[PDB]
Amino acid sequence: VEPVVVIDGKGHLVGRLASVVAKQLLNGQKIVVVRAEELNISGEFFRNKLKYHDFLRKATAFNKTRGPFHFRAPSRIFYKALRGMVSHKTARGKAALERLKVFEGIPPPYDKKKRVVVPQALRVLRLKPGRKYTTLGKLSTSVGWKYEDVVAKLEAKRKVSSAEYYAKKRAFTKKVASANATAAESDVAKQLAALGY
Amino acid sequence: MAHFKEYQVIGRRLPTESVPEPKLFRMRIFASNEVIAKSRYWYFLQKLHKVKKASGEIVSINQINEAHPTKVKNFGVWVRYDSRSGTHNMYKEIRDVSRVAAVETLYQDMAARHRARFRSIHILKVAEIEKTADVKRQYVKQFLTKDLKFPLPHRVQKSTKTFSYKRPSTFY
Amino acid sequence: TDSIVKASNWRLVEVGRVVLIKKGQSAGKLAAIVEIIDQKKVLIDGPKAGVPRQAINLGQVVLTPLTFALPRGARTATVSKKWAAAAVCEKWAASSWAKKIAQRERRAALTDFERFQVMVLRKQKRYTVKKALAKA
Amino acid sequence: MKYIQTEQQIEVPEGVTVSIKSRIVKVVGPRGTLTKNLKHIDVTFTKVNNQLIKVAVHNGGRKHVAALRTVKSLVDNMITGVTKGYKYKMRYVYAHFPINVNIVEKDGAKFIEVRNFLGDKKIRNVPVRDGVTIEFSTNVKDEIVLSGNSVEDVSQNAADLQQICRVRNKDIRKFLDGIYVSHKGFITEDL
RNA sequence: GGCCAGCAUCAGUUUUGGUGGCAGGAUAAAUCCAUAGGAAUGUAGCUUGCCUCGGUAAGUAUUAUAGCCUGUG
RNA sequence: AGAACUGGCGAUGCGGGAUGAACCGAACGUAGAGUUAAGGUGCCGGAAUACACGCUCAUCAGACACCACAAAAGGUGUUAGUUCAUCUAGACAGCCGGACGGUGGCCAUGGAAGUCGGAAUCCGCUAAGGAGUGUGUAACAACUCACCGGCCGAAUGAACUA
RNA sequence: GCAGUCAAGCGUUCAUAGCGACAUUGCUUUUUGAUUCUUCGAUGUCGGCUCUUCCUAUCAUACCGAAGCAGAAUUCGGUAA
RNA sequence: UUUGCUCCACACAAUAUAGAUGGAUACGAAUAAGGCGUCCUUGUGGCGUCGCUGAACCAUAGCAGGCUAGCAACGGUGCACUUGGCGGAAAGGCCUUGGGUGCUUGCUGGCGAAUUGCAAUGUCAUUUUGCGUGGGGAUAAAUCAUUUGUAUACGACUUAGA
Ligand SMILES: [K+]
Ligand SMILES: [Mg+2]
Ligand SMILES: [Mg+2]
Ligand SMILES: [Mg+2]
Ligand SMILES: [Mg+2]
Ligand SMILES: [Mg+2]
Ligand SMILES: [Mg+2]
Ligand SMILES: [Mg+2]
Ligand SMILES: [Mg+2]
Ligand SMILES: [Mg+2]
Ligand SMILES: [Mg+2]
Ligand SMILES: [Mg+2]
Ligand SMILES: [Mg+2]
Repeated sequence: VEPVVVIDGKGHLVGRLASVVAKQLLNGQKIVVVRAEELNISGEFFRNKLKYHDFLRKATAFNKTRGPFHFRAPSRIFYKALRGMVSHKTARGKAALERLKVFEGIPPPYDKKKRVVVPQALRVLRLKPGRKYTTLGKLSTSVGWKYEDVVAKLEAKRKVSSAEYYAKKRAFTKKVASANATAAESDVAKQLAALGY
Repeated sequence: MAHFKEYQVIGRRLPTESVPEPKLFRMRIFASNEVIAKSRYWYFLQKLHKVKKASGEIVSINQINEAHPTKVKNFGVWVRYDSRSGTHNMYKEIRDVSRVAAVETLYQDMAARHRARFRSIHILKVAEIEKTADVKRQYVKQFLTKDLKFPLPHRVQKSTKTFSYKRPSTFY
Repeated sequence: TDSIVKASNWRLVEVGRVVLIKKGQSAGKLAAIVEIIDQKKVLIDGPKAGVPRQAINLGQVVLTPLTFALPRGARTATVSKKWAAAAVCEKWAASSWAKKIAQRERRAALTDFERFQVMVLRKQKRYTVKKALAKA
Repeated sequence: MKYIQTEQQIEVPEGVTVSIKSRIVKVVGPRGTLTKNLKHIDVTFTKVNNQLIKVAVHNGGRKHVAALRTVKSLVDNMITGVTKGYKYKMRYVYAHFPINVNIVEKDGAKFIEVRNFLGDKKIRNVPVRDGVTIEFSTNVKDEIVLSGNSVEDVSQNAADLQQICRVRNKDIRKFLDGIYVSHKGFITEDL
């Protein structure tokens, strides 16, 4: 319904999230994924590290620069899942993948925009409690991503700024809800209530 | 093989000049329809007596409805089933409101825990345990304590829409 | 100097718990847990709303905060009597939950002319509210 | 089986206050304050009468109800560590070479220094965990005592001291040298 | 006259809804009503022992100041 | 590698089994509409991140016949069962007390005392104790267990099945 | 060719430190067979030299567990190419 | 540079569109827990309340939205200016000040619309580029050729030369 849908990837079950995003992309919706480092994979961290090492040992024998590239960043791991689920060798798949942006953290353009979640991909809703899971930032750091610390620092800064913004917004919302509390027994408000508003 | 109904099936071992009015054997068959009910009747009568469908006849078939479909009962169920390596007898207990629901739960449970398909299971007996403290399985007994209450932690509501705007909660 | 432990007040599956059918033939009516069959299955009765006495999967229902006193295994007449005595229907109709359900049904039942009137009245109330917010 | 409900009791003595937010437990007593994060277990705490906490697992499996009793034991250990404390007594064992155990500082970090273990020229340094107090017990020969509120830290410091003195390339049934936990009890006597 | 369409009434094929009257079964089983008999995951009452409000625990007691089960109609 | 009956491929496209002569489904003029087969319905990918009961967590998980492999033997992993036992006249586990006398039982042995062996499996005191479950000595001794008790108080043990 | 399972025995005593009969289950395709599906309008047919890479059923080196590991030496085994 | 280059505004032309058709509407964390409000003794505190989806919220009436007259209130909103601040992860945005100006459907009137003929996206968006009219601004390099040998098969590289 929006021109751009911004998904907060935190705790979003990378494969299920990639399925949702791939279908949206192919249907024609622009998707921006933020906080890719906070994405989750089901299974133990050691399981997923071993899986990525099995991925890492695959490479073109006669020239490793031709073989499958092993992107270490969480955003690029998510992008790998999503690309594997898009028909990326066609022009249609290329257009779909151009309709997508993935980020670690929440960069400036999208830090002041609304973020959504995908309930059918959310870890807390999908995984049975007690099941172990991996965090993409930790997996990526373990397999060679160099910027977990920088992203964490920038995220702490962004969260300070956003908490200040939200304190201001909550104050204003209290003001508005109070001014709406009065004029709730007025004739116009009672007609609105009769009509369902 | 589907949602079950219980049928009484009565068959005859067809009369001749020597034996008029044969001995009218009856069975309670859990089947999803009457064709299967009669098939199972003939299967078990051929396991029991020298008769077959061609040498007998189905005297009657009648669905038996639960006499009290809206009271919770504890059923003891005796079954005989074939595993991959042998045949075994088993006793289980199922809490439900009807024999058909108990038997459906039993077939699901045998499939789930022993990989015993329908063809591999014989329902030896289904009987309501009238007296609690004759319930001998803890997974049923735990539901017979006084003033039984329990929460349903970690509620997961299904979204009608792809995206949500709220970071939902699992409270209940 | 006292020990503080957060309560985490769950709604309990229990005899007398009032539930709201969310899908099925009833799909929006109130019933009462008559008793518990299994961890996922209960026997319920909705005699006032018209819900038949039935074994239902707990996934087909949502527990409400409403509870009344009901003996375990009570038949339909007893459930109706205790329901009327505890006044469950009005205690639920007074809840914000039921009022939100009713509000969404009313909004669905609005006509085009009524939606026009809704916009006009929203604009009038908005004028007054914005003026109050600027004065404050 | 998925037991409907399983619960354990946590007796709280008088001078102890137990503050439990979601699964962060804070136990306070005469000796200090211990804290534990149990967000990995999915249990439910409830205060009964200010002297009893109930910890419960609902619809829990075998492993879940086992870890329920583990949680009960961990909170009990916190309360015991803030009321009575914990002390692990270790003995130095050596056939020929006297093990020289001392307390030293390195950048202000309070290492336990072990020299001359089995004649070695290497110096084994084991850091002292915060909250763990190291005292050498006169009137007992070659005895080091590790005391503290948290059994986890005291026992792990004792185990680190024990493992730093493992014999390599020898029959350890013969070369029994080492620093071994000989006693594990409480600080306050006869409590 | 030609090209592209819209609507209505039909025809052939078909897809998807709303609603009405009947038949059968244990002339559904139930619920419900009446009646009789029971016990418990034992309601009222009573007794015994506790004590922080005032409740509790153990007995007894089969409907009472809750109910339920079974049979029959 | 060679026979029997049938059906196929060859000689045959089409939907499915990713892929493939033979498998599944179905055999084919050119089109339109509807319904299906086998196979599928997270995304690639048309089609329910459908509904329901369970089982499984794998530091090599598993994931649809032909078919692209795995076995014997094992596991207080976990689940469900079978059978036999113990148990408020007090069970299992745990801690503690006893664990004797005839008697160095008979035979041998260089020595052999419950314990390198063969044979006999007794009796009394008994709440209970094997002519001995193990450690130990050259033999002793000395510890230890069967066995019975003290404490606790409601369930518990064994062998099997899959 | 390599590896298991059982455990009568060897190991002064002691089945399983290290071995292990009578049996029995497998794996591998660096043996040799068996077959004749591809190639007879032609895939250059031994070995060595050179050079790269891969496997692990590990000889050494790293860290370890076990021993009929006192030390030394050695043996069995684990993660390991 | 046969009057070049660039920036702003305006007009006219082309040029296409991975696809606007009211608004991408900003805490963070947890989920066996939270949000909000309030209170105090400011906490892992007390009390109240909410969720059970955004089915929301905001916006939304007027020739695709004309021209006018009032009432009420000093609100809302567009615009060009203007004040100060914050924002570097890709900041390129967020907030804020004062005056001006337009609209206001908060309320009450007056006039207009037709014939696009019973529908036909019935053209209202933004992407580049070019040209013309005004106004502001700037006034170089690179390569070849020669040369060097820290380089070199040739290219390339590294040097020098008013
Ligand atoms: K040839
Ligand atoms: Mg690198
Ligand atoms: Mg027609
Ligand atoms: Mg031919
Ligand atoms: Mg064919
Ligand atoms: Mg295949
Ligand atoms: Mg699809
Ligand atoms: Mg097996
Ligand atoms: Mg001896
Ligand atoms: Mg050639
Ligand atoms: Mg060649
Ligand atoms: Mg190896
Ligand atoms: Mg050595």
